[PDB]
Amino acid sequence: KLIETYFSK
Amino acid sequence: GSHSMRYFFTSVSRPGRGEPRFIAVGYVDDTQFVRFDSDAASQRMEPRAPWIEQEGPEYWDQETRNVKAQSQTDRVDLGTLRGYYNQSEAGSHTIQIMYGCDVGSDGRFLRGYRQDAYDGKDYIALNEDLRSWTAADMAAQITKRKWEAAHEAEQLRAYLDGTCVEWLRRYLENGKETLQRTDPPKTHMTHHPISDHEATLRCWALGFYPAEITLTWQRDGEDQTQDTELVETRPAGDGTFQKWAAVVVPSGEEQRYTCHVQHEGLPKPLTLRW
Amino acid sequence: AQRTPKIQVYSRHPAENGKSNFLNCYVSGFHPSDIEVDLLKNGERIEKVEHSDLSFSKDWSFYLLYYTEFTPTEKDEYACRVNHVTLSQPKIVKWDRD
Repeated sequence: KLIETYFSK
Repeated sequence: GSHSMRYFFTSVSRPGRGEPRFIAVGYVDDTQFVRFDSDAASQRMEPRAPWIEQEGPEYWDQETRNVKAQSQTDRVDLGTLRGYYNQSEAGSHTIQIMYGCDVGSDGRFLRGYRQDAYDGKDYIALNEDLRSWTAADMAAQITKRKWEAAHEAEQLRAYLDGTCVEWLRRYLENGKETLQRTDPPKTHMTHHPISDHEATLRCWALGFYPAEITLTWQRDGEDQTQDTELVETRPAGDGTFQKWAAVVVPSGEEQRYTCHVQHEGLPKPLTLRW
Repeated sequence: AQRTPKIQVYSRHPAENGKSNFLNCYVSGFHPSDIEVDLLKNGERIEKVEHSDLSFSKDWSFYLLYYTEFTPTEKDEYACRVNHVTLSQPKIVKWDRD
């Protein structure tokens, strides 16, 4: 299961 | 023994052929179960193991959704980093991300992971507490400050010690006869004269699972770890792995040597005399 | 950052003339990912060749498996041509049953 939250760098 | 679930992401910018190549692979221990490639015709998260195929369409739809979100941030990250470092649009660059988790034999959370790299060098990583980060250079520090300010590690921790762990357990159960299996190494030795005074003894391990194995050459009991050539453990391609270790030996003293083999699949460690 | 690939040519199962098998070329420990790999039969490039999905180790170096079904014969020779930015010339590693 891939993580569902994302944040740019 | 313990288990683990790993995701590996690679983005390479193509100046100026177009947009980054993006590849994603999911592992459970040493067994790949999913895959995505931005260049593939599918444009879907694809299964690479029998047990994962059980998941319904809502799962697949969700995973391809998430893996494209992953790539779209790595695609933007390439732009951002190029700017942090003051690099030209000329060169081609690489971002690599890994995240995952380990559980024990009883399925208890053990460790959470998330590490990023830029051009094959450490960039930023989540520490073991899952609450703080380590930057590798002053550019990654800009990222560190951004993520700290936004409390980005909280949501990440909630995944690593929660969602990741519960789904890993799920896979280990659905694919129990594939993933909770063990394949012992099939071992033999070969002789290779170099000259009149020397020869190589080589210890082979074949057809084993999982991929972690220890091959030691011994002389009269002592370990010859200092003079042994090992090759990287390699996939046979059928789910098992192979490996060998070699010692250069004075002929004729080959009979004083033994190969010691350790592997989770073996009930008792092996000792083989030439 | 830049790392030379390490190259292994071998078969899935112990070779036996007349019996179908798989010829593997495993390249690992390299960087960057852009790499060219061909399997050769008596020098001729083989066209029906699969490869694994790009992945990497704890040190960020990459690994790939190139493979193809084949039927070894006593006379036929197989090898692997690898080309990479770290090699001053494409490297050809011959398949050695021993």
